[PDB]
This record gives sequence, structure tokens and C-alpha cells, in this order.
Amino acid sequence: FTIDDFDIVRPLGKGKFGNVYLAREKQNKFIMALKVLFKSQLEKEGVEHQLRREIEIQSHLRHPNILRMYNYFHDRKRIYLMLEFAPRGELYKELQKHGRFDEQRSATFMEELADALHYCHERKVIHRDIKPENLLMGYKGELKIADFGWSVHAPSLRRRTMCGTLDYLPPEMIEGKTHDEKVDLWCAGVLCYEFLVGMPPFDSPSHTETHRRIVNVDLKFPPFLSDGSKDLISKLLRYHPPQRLPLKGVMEHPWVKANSRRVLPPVY
Amino acid sequence: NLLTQAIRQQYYKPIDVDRMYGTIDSPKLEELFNKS
Ligand SMILES: CC(C)NC(=O)[C@H]1CCC[C@H]1Nc1nc(Nc2ccc(C(=O)N(C)C3CCN(C)CC3)cc2)ncc1C(F)(F)F
Repeated sequence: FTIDDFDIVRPLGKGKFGNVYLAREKQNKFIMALKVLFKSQLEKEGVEHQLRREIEIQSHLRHPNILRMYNYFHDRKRIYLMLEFAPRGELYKELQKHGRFDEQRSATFMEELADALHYCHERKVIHRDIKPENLLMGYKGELKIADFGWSVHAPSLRRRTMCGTLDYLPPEMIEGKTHDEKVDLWCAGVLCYEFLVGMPPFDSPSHTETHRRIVNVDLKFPPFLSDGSKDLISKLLRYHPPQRLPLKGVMEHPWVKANSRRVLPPVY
Repeated sequence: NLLTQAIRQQYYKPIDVDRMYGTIDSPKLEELFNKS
């Protein structure tokens, strides 16, 4: 592969360490996203090994709700990532536009997320940064996990790195304990609440008060939420990681079964 | 537009990406910051 093998249609926006372009691969007339990263910029910021880990994880995952990385190539100055194009774009923009999602939309995203995370966990991959900003939407609005910035392949499944986003931090990270794959169960609960309410559950004016609300699991449900949605969130947002509802349990939850309109994309 | 139709066509008629792209040789992760 070379950049000459692609016809650049238009830019899609600026990513964490490079611009993304809508492109078409000439030989097969296949539409994809091209992420362009500058070798010198990455080396100067010292994110070489970070990028290598992100590519190592994402390039080996094959799931309808995980953004595919088809291949990658490089030239004199740039590294190019060949990625699946998500036609409906950024999930966070859609949430901001609507304020909050209805139960059908939220339950569909929850089933897709739990299925994608289950696929990761059965490979000992922990995501550690589930939030709306890391999700894209497919042709039929299917959730696509599309950032693996904090992800780790953890064979021993016991970590110490405090990572992720403030509002999504599990209590064990704040308290400086070791953590495992169950951090993703906590984040799935925060995500479900944010989808339905439009705000994360432990939103506070200061980082110290947010940390305090998280470690006390100071969950205060707005009155418009259904009993079913509150049951699922409460079962995920448990202080003790072993008590959190497993991913298979999210997929089997009656509120998910009754409201999800999940559609699996056609396969080859 | 022909692009909007092609995007719809790609969803309903997916290609064997594992054969069309995955089978093609890739640079080593340790080589990505070195000479092309
Ligand atoms: C980390 C996180 C996952 N985010 C990202 O990576 C960012 C970085 C920049 C873009 C995006 N990355 C991707 N974006 C897409 N699709 C897409 C994006 C934007 C639009 C859009 O412009 N609109 C809907 C509208 C069009 C109309 N205007 C007015 C508003 C926005 C439509 C489709 N597919 C694959 C990728 C990928 F990941 F492969 F690079």
C-alpha cells in the first residue's frame, strides 16, 4: 500500500494524533476512513509505543460493534491507518443534539456495547475508557467502539494505572486499588445513565466532590427513568467489582430484551 | 449522489476485507517509525 492507491474524497475531522479523511481504495472501489499521522510529531510527543499498543489491539479485533482497522502502511513522513468508515459519525454529537436518548436507542446501544466488550474480555482486553466521545455510528446507527487509547491486553488481569475520564472513573481507580476487566462494567453503567439522562451520574462542580460521589456511589435517579433502566444501571454501578452485573447479564437484562432494536450488519 | 448510494451498497454487499486487505503484507510495528 501507498497513498496513491486511494482517492481522498473529503476530510472527516481532526483525531487525537492526526487528521482523518474519507477515502476510496482504487483497486476494489471500497470506501473507508484514512487516519494520517506524522512520524516526527508522534516521536516529539513521545507517543510511539502508545500508538504501537493501540494498533496492536485494534488491528486484531473483528466484531460488528468495534471499528475495524483493515490494515496500515507508512511512507517517508507519515503513518496511515486504514479504518472502517462509520457513516453516521460521532455518537457524542448525536447525544448533544437530542439532549438524551429514548429507551429504545439507549437499550440498543447497551446491547451492542455489552456484546463488543464481551468479545474484548474473552480475549483479556480491557477497554478502560468507555464514554460517548469514543463511539461512532454505522450505516444503520450501530454503535462502533472506535478509540483504544487506554486499552490493555492483561493476561494476569490485575492493573494499577489510573485511567479514563473523570466522570467515568470506577471507585477502585480513585482509591488506588488494583483493577481488572470489571472497570468496563462500571463504565457501561455510567454510559447507560448518561444516554438516558444526558448527564453523567456523579456530575459535580469540583474533581474532589466528583471523586467523593463516585466512591460513595451517590446515585440519584431522575424521576422520568423507567424501573427497568434504573435496575440495569444499579446492577452495573456497584462499589464492589465482583458484584457488578456481567456483560452477558446486560445482554440478557429484561429492559434490554424489551427495548433493544439491535440489527447485526450483513456479513460476507 | 453516487457516493451515498455506494455507502448503502457497501452495507448490503460487504466484501471479504480479511482476504482483500488482511492477507496483504503489513509493515512490522517496530518498523513504523523507521525508513519506508
Ligand atoms: C476517536 C473517535 C472515535 N472519533 C474519531 O476518530 C473522529 C476523528 C475525526 C473523524 C472521526 N473518525 C471517524 N469518523 C468516521 N465517520 C464520520 C465522521 C464525521 C462525520 C460528520 O462529519 N458528520 C456526521 C456531520 C456532517 C455535517 N456536519 C455539518 C456535522 C457533522 C461523518 C462520518 N468514520 C471513521 C472514523 C475513524 F475512526 F476511522 F477515523
